[PDB]
Amino acid sequence: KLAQLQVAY
Amino acid sequence: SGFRKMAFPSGKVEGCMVQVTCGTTTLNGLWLDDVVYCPRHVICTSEDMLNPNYEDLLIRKSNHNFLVQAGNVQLRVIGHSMQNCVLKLKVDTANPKTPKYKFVRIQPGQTFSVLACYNGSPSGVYQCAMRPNFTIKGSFLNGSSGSVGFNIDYDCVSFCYMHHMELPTGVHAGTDLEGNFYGPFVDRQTAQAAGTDTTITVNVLAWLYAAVINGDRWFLNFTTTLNDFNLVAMKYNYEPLTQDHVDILGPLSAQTGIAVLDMCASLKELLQNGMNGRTILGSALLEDEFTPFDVVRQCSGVTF
Amino acid sequence: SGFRKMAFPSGKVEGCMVQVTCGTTTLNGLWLDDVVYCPRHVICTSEDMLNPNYEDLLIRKSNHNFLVQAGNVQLRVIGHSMQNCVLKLKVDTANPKTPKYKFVRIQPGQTFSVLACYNGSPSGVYQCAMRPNFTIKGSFLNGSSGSVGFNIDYDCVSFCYMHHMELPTGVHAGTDLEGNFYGPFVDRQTAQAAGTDTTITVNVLAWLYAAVINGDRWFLNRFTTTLNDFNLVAMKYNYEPLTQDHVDILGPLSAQTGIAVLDMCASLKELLQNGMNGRTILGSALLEDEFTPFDVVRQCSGVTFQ
Repeated sequence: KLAQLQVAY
Repeated sequence: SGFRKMAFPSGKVEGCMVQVTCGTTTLNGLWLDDVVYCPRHVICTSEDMLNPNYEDLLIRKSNHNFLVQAGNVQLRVIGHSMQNCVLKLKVDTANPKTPKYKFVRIQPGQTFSVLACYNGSPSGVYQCAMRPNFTIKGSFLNGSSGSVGFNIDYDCVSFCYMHHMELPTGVHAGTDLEGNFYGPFVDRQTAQAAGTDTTITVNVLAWLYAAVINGDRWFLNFTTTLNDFNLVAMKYNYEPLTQDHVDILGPLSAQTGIAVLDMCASLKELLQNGMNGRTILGSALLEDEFTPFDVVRQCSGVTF
Repeated sequence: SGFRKMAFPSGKVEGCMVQVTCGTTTLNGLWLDDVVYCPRHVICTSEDMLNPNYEDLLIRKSNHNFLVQAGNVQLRVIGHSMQNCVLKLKVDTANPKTPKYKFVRIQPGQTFSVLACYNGSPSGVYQCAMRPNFTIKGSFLNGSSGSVGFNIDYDCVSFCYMHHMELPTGVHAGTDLEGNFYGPFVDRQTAQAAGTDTTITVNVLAWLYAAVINGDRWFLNRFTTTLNDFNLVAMKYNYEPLTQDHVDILGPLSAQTGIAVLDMCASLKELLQNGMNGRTILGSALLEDEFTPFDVVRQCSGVTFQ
């Protein structure tokens, strides 16, 4: 549903 | 003999991948000479992602906040700026494995190899196309941000893609290496939609020529005009074929002695009457992620 | 998310590829430490190939009958030996780009990356399965011999394949890096033929699981089958028999999705008996069998709740 900016944590 | 979806050899690009970290936020960067390029959303926390003020968030950062690792080795950041949706982090060491390279903005329907990276470490490599709707159909998990798409043009690495985001439909969006987005997409975690997709007609024609080069002839037959072909092409949601498309399918046409318009007639029938439990080059669909030069590289055994 | 045929990064292997020339034959070698490994058919003339006595042919050769090039630099050959069907060329310099590596033998149904090479230089990298009949469906042209198949685990390269030849049906045959052929093949010029191929069932099921994780459900049904009832359909359509080891290795994908393995088996039976009817699965109109369960989890990276 929402765009994901594909950083890790 | 045989035909595979073939990626470029990746070793030149593997020596350039590094891990960029801001606080707890981590992604990948591209170490070329004494600059590390990476997506700007490395400066975001999970709660900044809705509509970040990049300009403000950066003013708040110092060189010492950006932790850069190339394998085990630590790289001192000595300078920082933002160009569109990329950070450029000046570091104190030039990458001694910088290949000859350029930055190119590629056209929809062009292919490239993706080196998927996690924690600054290459994990996988696969061939991709810039779809007409400016998205790619990738395989990317969280942490893949900063992974790059590239071509090898003779002796020179052509960087054409840095990975930023996954859209809701599961397709992928990113920038050229000058931080500009392919398509109308922004680096915000918002409800963004892809536009109407289309089959890359010139690629499908290039693949049928590969099938003929490899001794597959069953779909050759009738001869059509350019305008009659395109009436059919767009009912099937194919890109209209231009006279420049016909021009660049010239080498393949000459080599096979099949006139481009005779191959358009072949395609027209396949679109209308289907593949009827047949296959072409191991596939029971019409493949659109082989460009003309892609077919020549694999079929003639071009090395780098 | 998304799902692609994904090769391992080829860098660690590229740094080991050399060109070996003996007489009028050129192919690829693999340069690890002070040895170059290549197919031993490099020492043979056309006449020799018809009935090669490799022991007798190799003792007749001098170190200088072998021209080894690492890009622009000739490697000096200081010794030659033979292990099964691979030629080990001892060279005066150790490859300073030799990665951490092991030689492994893979089983039918397992996958690896191929770095297709000519004149010691890389053309490209793709993913393959060892077929049940011990052939690979590669993309290989004249001069590809010595090209290797590999998997990468952390920093360690597992070399599992060296390319030797092409069979009449256009499929490919080769050895491990200890030089034993996969399958009943010999490196002499006699009539040889691939056996009956079968589809790798466990891999097609691994692939159906990947389709569901990536959003696809059209091909699911409320039915289920016994291992025995499925294998009667498996045989009809020339699939490998499914075994409890296969059902065990799918268990993690089964858990992640909540689709029991004999349920997915019921999906595959209907898919075999009806076809897809103009519909696609993960961008393919065929049932895909060159993704192992391992390969699905590498890209799907699911959690298993306990």
